[PDB]
Parts: sequence; C-alpha cells; structure tokens
Amino acid sequence: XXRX
Amino acid sequence: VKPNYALKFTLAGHTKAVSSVKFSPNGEWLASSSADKLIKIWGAYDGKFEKTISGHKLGISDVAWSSDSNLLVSASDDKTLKIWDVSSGKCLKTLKGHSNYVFCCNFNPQSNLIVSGSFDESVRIWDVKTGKCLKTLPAHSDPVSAVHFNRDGSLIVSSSYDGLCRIWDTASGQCLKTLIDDDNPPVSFVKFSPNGKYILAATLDNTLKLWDYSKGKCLKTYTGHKNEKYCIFANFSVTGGKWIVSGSEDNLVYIWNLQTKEIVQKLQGHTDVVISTACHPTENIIASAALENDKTIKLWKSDC
Repeated sequence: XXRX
Repeated sequence: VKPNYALKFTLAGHTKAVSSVKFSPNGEWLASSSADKLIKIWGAYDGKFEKTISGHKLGISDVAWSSDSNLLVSASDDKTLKIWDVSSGKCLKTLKGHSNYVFCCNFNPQSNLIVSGSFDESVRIWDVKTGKCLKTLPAHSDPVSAVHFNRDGSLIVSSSYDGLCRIWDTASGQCLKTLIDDDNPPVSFVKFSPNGKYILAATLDNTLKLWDYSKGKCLKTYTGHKNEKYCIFANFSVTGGKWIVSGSEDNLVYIWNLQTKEIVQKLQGHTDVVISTACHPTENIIASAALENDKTIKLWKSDC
C-alpha cells in the first residue's frame, strides 16, 4: 506495500 | 544556525522496496519495513544488520516501537497488525479486524495500546496484552494515512486522503476537533509535537503545515520538496537544532528552519524517492529509506  | 549532515552509512539487504523506518526510543536500533514482507533491524550506531523479523503474509506498510523498547508493531497489506517481541524476534499477538490493508500504526506513550489506520477508513484501538480490538472509529470517508497519540496518550490525530485531520478522544471514542480551513488537499501524514500543542501535517500539494489545534489554525507552512504521489513521513528534530525533516519525490531529504520556514539543508545520494525519515532520540542522526530503485537506508550525522 500500500504506502510504496 | 544551520546543520551539516554527513552520509555515514548506507545499508541494504532489502529485496523489495522500503516503506517505513523508525528509531527505537533507546537510541540503539533502527527498525525497517518493506514490500518484502519483512522487518530488518540495524545497529543505529554501527549501521550493522542485526536480525530479520518475518511471518507477515504481505507487504508491511509501517512499523513503530514500544516505549520500553521491548516490542514492534507492524501494519501490513495482509489485513493485520503484528506485535513482535524484538528480543527473540518472534510474533506475540496478531491483531485482526480490518476490511483492508493496515497502513499506519503507533503505540500510545504508556504503550499498553495501539492505534491503527486502515484502507477501510477506520482507526481502531488495540489492547497490547489481550490483543482484542477495543474500539473502532469510522474516522473518514477515505483511507487513513496516519495515526498518532499525544504526549500523554489522551488524543489520537489521524489524517486521510479526504483532506481531513480528525483528533480523537482515546477513552471515549469521540471526535474532538477537525482541521479543515479552506484548501482541501489530501493529507498524507500527521503527528502531534513533543510538546503536544501543535500537530504537523503533510499534504499532496507539496506542502508541510503546522497547526495549533486547540486554536484550530495553521501557523507556518514549508515548501520546495516534491510530495504529490507518496505519503511520506514527516519528523520533528529536537536534538541539536530544531528542524522539520521530510523525505521527497525528487530524491532528497529536506530540512527546514522550524521558525523561518525556509530550507536549511538538503541531502543527496539517494537514487530514488524518499518515503521515510526518522531522527535519533539522543544524538543527531537522520535515517532515510528509498523506493525500489534504491532499496537502501542511508544514515546521517550532524554537529548541530
């Protein structure tokens, strides 16, 4: 990974 | 008056891209999470790889330390959070309860509880002993980019792509304040300040804003870094000088004068975007991690  | 940061160590061992890096409160270790489903631990001083922590089913988006520097909490794409006894390296409890990915996690100061942001747009609260989910807040109309407590642990700020910053009452579950005030950019990070009275917010308009929430208004704003796509951590630097420290999508680490709002120094040598930064509790060290065209955590020391 989501966040990446 | 201005810090000089020197690259000291570059560390790699991470297969897929890195998501977060946070320093342990004892100023010894650095913990890191990555799309490789793993948590790797590095000597903060020596820069040396210490151990792998794994057993998550999917990519870990975030991780944070407990206060007693006993434990790690990791939020993953697998719908779950894990609580790791960092000494052994083994998972204690696994916390289940989300519709979707778990994006962000932080321990409360007192460290008996955990707050978790999720792509199901809930902020949930978790008892570190039992492991059961205490309360669940339908915080936003949108996925949660961050969650944090305040100095005492009474308050939980959270941010979201919907543009909102909601501050919550830890014991009740009630939303107390909301930070809106024109704009309406997506908000990719928040943490309360150490003195707790101001809360910091990252936005996808390439902005960084500080807020006095009691008064419900922005004070100062910092620019020049590129933040459009990624939700990129934002730090307070309390140690030598008093700074704002953030990653950037132009591959630089940005440091602003907290008062004068313009940039004191930027760090290079990162071959990709910077998703996460962290400051040492005691000495002056920035750690930074970058996305898959880099896969390295760089370590930086200064005299101020």
